Amino acid sequence: PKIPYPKHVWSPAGGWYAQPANWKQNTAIFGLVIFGITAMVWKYSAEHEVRHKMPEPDRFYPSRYWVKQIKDYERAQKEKQ
Amino acid sequence: MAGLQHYKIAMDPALVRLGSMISNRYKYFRWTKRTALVSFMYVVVVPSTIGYLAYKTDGLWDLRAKRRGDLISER
Amino acid sequence: SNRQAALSLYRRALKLALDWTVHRNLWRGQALYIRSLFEKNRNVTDPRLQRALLKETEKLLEKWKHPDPYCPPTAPGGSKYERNLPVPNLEPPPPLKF
Amino acid sequence: LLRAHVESPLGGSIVLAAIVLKLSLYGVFRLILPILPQASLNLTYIVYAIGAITVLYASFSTLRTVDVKELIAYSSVAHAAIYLMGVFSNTIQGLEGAILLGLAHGFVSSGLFICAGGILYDRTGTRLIYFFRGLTQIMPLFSLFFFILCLGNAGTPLTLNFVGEFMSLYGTLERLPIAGMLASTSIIFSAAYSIYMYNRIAFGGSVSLYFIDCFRDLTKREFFILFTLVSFTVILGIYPSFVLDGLHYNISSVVYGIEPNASYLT
Amino acid sequence: EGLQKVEVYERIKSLLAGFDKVNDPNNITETAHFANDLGLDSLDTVEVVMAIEEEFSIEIPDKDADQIHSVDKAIEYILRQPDAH
Amino acid sequence: NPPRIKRQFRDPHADWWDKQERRNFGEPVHEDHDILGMFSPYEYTWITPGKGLFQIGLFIASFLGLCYVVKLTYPDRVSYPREFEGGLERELGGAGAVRAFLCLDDE
Amino acid sequence: KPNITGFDMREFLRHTKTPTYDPWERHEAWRYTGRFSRFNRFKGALPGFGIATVAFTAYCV
Amino acid sequence: MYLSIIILPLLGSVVSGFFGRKVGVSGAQLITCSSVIITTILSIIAFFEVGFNNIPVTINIFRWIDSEWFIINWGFQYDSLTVSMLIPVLIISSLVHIYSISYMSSDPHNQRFFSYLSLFTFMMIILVTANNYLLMFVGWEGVGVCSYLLVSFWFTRIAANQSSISAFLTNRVGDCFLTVGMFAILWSLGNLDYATVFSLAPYINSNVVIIIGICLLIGAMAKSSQVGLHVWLPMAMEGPTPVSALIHAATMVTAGVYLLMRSSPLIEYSSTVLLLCLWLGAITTVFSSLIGLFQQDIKKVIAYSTMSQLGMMVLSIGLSSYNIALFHLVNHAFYKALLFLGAGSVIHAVADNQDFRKFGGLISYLPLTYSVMLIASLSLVAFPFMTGFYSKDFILESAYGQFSFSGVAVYIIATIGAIFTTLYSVKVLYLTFLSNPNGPRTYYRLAIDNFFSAQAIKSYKPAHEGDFFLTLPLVILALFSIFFGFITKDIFIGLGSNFFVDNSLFIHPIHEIMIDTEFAVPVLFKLLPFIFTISFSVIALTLSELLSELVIYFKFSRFGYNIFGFFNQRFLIEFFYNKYITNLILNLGGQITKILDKGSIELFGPYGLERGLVKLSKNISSLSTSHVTTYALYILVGFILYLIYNNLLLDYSYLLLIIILLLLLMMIGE
Ligand SMILES: CCCCCCCCCCC(CCCCCCCCCC)(CO[C@H]1O[C@@H](CO)[C@H](O[C@@H]2O[C@@H](CO)[C@H](O)[C@@H](O)[C@@H]2O)[C@@H](O)[C@@H]1O)CO[C@H]1O[C@@H](CO)[C@H](O[C@@H]2O[C@@H](CO)[C@H](O)[C@@H](O)[C@@H]2O)[C@@H](O)[C@H]1O
Ligand SMILES: CCCCCCCCCCCCCCCCCC(=O)OC[C@H](COP(=O)([O-])OCC[N+](C)(C)C)OC(=O)CCCCCCCCCCCCCCCCC
Ligand SMILES: *P(=O)(O)OCC(C)(C)[C@H](O)C(=O)NCCC(=O)NCCSC(=O)CCCCCCCCCCCCC
Repeated sequence: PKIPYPKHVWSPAGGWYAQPANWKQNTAIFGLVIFGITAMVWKYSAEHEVRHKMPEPDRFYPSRYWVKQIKDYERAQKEKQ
Repeated sequence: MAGLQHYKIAMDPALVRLGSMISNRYKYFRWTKRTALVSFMYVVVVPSTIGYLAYKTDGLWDLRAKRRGDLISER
Repeated sequence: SNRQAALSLYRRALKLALDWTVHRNLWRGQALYIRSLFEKNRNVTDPRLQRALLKETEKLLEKWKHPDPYCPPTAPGGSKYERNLPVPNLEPPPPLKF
Repeated sequence: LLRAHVESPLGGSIVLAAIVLKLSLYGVFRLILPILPQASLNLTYIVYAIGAITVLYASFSTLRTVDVKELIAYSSVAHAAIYLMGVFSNTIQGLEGAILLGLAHGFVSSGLFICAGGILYDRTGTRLIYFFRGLTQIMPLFSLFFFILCLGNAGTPLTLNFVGEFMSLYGTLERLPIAGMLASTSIIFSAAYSIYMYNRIAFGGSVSLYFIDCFRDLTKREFFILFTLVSFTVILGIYPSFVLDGLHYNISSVVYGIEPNASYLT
Repeated sequence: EGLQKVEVYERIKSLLAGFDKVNDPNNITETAHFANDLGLDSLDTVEVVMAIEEEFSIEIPDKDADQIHSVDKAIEYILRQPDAH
Repeated sequence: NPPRIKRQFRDPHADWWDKQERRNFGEPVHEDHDILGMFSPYEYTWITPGKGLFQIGLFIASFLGLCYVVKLTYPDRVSYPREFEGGLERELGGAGAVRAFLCLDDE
Repeated sequence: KPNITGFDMREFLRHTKTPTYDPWERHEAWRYTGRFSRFNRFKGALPGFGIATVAFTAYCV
Repeated sequence: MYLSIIILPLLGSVVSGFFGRKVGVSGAQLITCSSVIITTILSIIAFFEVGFNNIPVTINIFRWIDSEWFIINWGFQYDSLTVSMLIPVLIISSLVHIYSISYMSSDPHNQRFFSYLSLFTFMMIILVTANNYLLMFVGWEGVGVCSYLLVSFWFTRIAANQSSISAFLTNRVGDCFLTVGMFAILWSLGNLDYATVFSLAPYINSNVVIIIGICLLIGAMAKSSQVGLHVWLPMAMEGPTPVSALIHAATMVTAGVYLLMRSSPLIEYSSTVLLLCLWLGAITTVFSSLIGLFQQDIKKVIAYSTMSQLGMMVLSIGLSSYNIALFHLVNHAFYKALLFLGAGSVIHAVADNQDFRKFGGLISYLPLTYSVMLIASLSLVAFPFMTGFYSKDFILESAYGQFSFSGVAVYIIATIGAIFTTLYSVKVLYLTFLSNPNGPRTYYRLAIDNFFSAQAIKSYKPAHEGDFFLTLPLVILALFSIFFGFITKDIFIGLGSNFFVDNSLFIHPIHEIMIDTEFAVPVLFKLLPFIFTISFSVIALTLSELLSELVIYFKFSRFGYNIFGFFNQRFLIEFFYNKYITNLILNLGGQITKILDKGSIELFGPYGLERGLVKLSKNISSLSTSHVTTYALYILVGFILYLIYNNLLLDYSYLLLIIILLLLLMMIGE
């Protein structure tokens, strides 16, 4: 069974067995908001990170695909001979 | 009872009476051997002890930029 | 009085034995021994010695008390006790301004 | 203070604890530091013994105080001991931390007086702790702000209260180590009475059986004065530079002392 | 939802049938009595009360135990207590 | 004042007005009521303090006996300490810092 | 000295065993029968041991 | 990505908590689990970037506290230790979010619970990613606040209120010592960023290193529940089960261990702190191992087994063996979380009973639960070639491998602890699964055997296993408990392994013992734990289910009864702490409030003044009789007194004495 509770108590986290009929729609918006903020944080990180050694060309280092410090180094290192 | 109307509370007379005793207890303090000893210990002894220790260790130590080959002691 | 207490002390004697003896089959032999002791004193009727007989048994259960007796989860002192207690009053508050 | 801060109306209490306690602190920066430097340095051990005694004694009595508004009033005494010890530290961080703690105390004590003298008191007509229990069940918005305020009172990081307590305590420690170590014990005891008082009111069982009527939660008014006060302590707890940057240069002028190879330049 | 009348009686029925101190398993009914209908002594009742509490995983307090002198009385106590499993 | 009894010693199964606090509504309270109810430091009743002090001491005494046996019988080091050319002196921070074993006194 | 009550601690342990006859015997008999016999209870104490042993033997050739 | 690891669990937490009404139960679970799983993948990617390629990453965003010499930033450093710590923390948090979807399905407050679960993960990440001591302290308090909220989650229960206060206050005792140590670092070095402290550590005054080291050791003791400040962690078992697995067994209990390993470049230059670490870890091992064998609750046994493994880490840290301390921390987090989640399966299966005395059977009822609980247990007892084997056993021979009396002594101490680990490990599995059913019919009554007639469609409840979300984490953690230690030992141990050359861990060459551990340790002492493990398991399994009266004979002896009670009562520490510390403080406050503030201070203050001055005022006013003849005499006596004072050139002190005397008389009535 499930416990009884007052229906007049308003709580930001939902209360007792709270699930709105439109929970998927609301979850979609919030997840979209989460992606948007996360992407902004990702953009900040990829520009403001600092390294003192760069990865080797043949090694699995996916950050090489977005981090400004490594992208500049790889582009400059391609000018050889 | 105090300006705005508040909610109905089962005001328990024993608990209310205990609350009244706490507000009025100052009216019944007396000097006895026990109360004088406790009051002297808390007001004189312990503070004067911290005061004496703070006095005697004032300026004794400094940590700033102390290396090996040096002492924390200054005095 | 002097009958409820003895019957109360019988349950406590069996519960304590099972508290210390976790194995039920070993406890079963223990349980009949304790009961057999109660039968040996069923014929006592003198109040002067009856209450003395009850005093000694309580001291015995003190001497052999378990440090952590078993409690069912919902019993007081049990793990699930008071876990998700409902609000005592389910009526909406009366209309007041604050 | 234990009388006036409790018997006062709520607006009087906020003004009395947020601004009126700060007068003696700002007064130290005008009346003692620049013009009595030698007496201040020679007497710091007397100031520190009193400030150390105040931190312990007030903390223990706060733990045994049964009037909710008197408990918030007594915790003001313990916090003011730390800013008083920071103001006599004769170090930059202790002096800035004292001002930071003074300000953080103003937001937190205002919020805790609103929670007790304005939300509990208006609803029940009583200030005795024995009648409150399990308020979270019916007042979730109150319990959320009340808890955040009780973390501020305990000097939890992300509040301006941690930044002020840490800087004040560091300066007191560096000036006189035994006094700072005793004063540091406030990190244990402020948590004790803040968490104890929070648990007994918001938690600690189901809703108190002394309540005949149910209680409404925070009104919009109560929400937005608590939210505003909680906003200031948290924003300044994360970026305290908003006050420190305007403090550094002027507070340099009240420090007393010299470095040997830095002084008397030619 | 919760406990039903059929469940408790059947569980109690098998409990008392497993007690050899009952005079006759055919004398076991919903409104049976321990003292006369079943023939149980003071000690046997304390043992059965222990059994009822063990099967339903509940603690029966001493004041309530005195009231349970019948199979019907036991069923009512079990139905009243929400915790019984 | 009533007897200064912690309410955890009251009967849970009594018909209390307040089951959680094991209190009836108007019964007289002690002046230490705030620290005598259910939400208060639990009173542990397994051993009296003197006996408990004794049992804690026995464990310490038994523990120190093991150390003495170990001190009498623990093997000597079975390898000469490893040496480092130069004592790694520069890479450990120079003469201002701590260095490694290098042709020093034996041990 | 014997107690006023007839409780002997030495005899208590001597009776700590499975009784020859017990008025509750049939009520508690299920705790030791087929599903809860010694063999059935300890039959799968090491779940995959037989399969691993057979596979290991086939690997060792 | 490196910032995205930090903020993603925080974002989910605020949606689950502050917008639960919007997303509901399912939305909250989808957002939090999603936000933790995505963070876990980025952590695995980070472990390759930073650890395998040895590229540390620095990130600073904005300054936090800027005062003259102290500049503390919101700044994060990823190094080999950082990504090593993030692997257990993120994986176990992802599997505990998933497990909770099923475990708390019937709880009325799912949104708040999952918000707390995600907020804890964010504070743990802050704690290990921060590049300075104070920002770590934020996550240090962050996890403490989250721990208090999760222990008190069922807040209408009084005992869970007492436990939450214990965890908050006990950890705050260690917080006070960590703060003074930070104050000592600030005082000596001018700030508390890691690079500065670790670059200057070899040169600072050796007594300063001791003060800082001891200070941060005491803080580590509280968070990692070592014998001094341990009592909170067993009481923390009052929270819901997935909290115990995540917070109090795998991640937050390891923050103290993390503090010492991150501080290894400093505390390596203090043999005093190392030696105190060494013995403190050994005491904690035997102390908890003894206690756990005499526990009746399954979560309490598992909590004391966590305390004994955390002691093994601190022991290892005391042998300057931080890499082996880190290896055990990661490995233990996997299989100890498995035990907690497997225990949660049992507690669900038998309607929340937690007492060994009511288990039994269940071997055919919970076969999957038994298997993983057996797999986890062999990892805990360091059975050969299990995951726990590669960490714990190396710690033991390393203690011997340091050919010193302390090193030999701790080896023996930790060996006895290993003996009782096997004992209570046997106690759990046997009393839950292998023994005869000590619980009631309901647990074992199956529909296959006919028992009911009309209530046949329902009313059986036969104590079955859980659903997919309940069982999937068990299978995953079972695999880590078997192969992960073997797969990864060369990283953490190796022999000359250079995984931590970013100086995450510093080992001074004079503190090296690993060569002697590999070659100088005799084979007998290397396999001694396994001989003891394989025999006391036989001894324990024979004592039950075959003997079973001998232990009873011991229990009902006065010697055994006292031994049983002492260890069941946890060395009586909670008894003596409550009596002479907690109640001592409460009585001090009682005296201060009653005899001083509402007492002597009132009488030697305002209230005494009010009493006396009213009396003095009324006695002086009695002289005003309005009798004109009396006033005439008053004027006359005043006249003569003025004449005397001036004519005789009286000492002014006499006049003041006379006035005081007159007040004295007017104090007295009549
Ligand atoms: C959590 C604590 C954990 C445990 C900590 C242990 C730390 C151990 C260091 C203890 C320490 C640091 C205190 C700094 C505190 C700073 C703030 C506090 C912390 C802020 C976070 C306190 O030492 C002070 O103590 C004072 C008295 O207490 C003494 O001053 C006076 O004492 C009395 C008259 O002498 C008066 O009565 C008293 O009035 C005075 O004042 C002095 O001894 C000294 O000033 C320094 O100890 C030092 O003592 C000296 C003498 O041996 C040692 O020198 C040795 O001398 C050679 C022959 O002698 C030896 O051949 C050689 O070996 C070595 O050269 C040092 O090597 C060092 O050991
Ligand atoms: C330090 C000051 C605060 C700074 C941080 C400010 C918040 C930042 C975001 C925190 C994560 C999101 C929290 C979601 C809120 C939790 C769920 C909720 O809504 O509670 C209402 C719930 C409503 O719960 P409900 O939804 O289950 O409703 C039914 C439950 N009853 C019966 C109660 C109505 O109220 C409560 O039950 C608990 C009351 C206390 C709330 C606890 C505070 C949570 C935030 C903790 C702050 C963390 C500080 C970090 C430490 C500092 C670092 C050093
Ligand atoms: P029904 O007629 O069957 O029962 C009649 C009863 C027995 C209820 C009456 O009370 C009666 O006729 N007896 C009079 C009261 C009386 O004298 N009672 C005697 C039995 S109780 C008593 O005092 C003796 C108890 C002895 C057995 C227990 C001793 C303690 C054992 C502890 C072991 C714990 C585990 C180690």
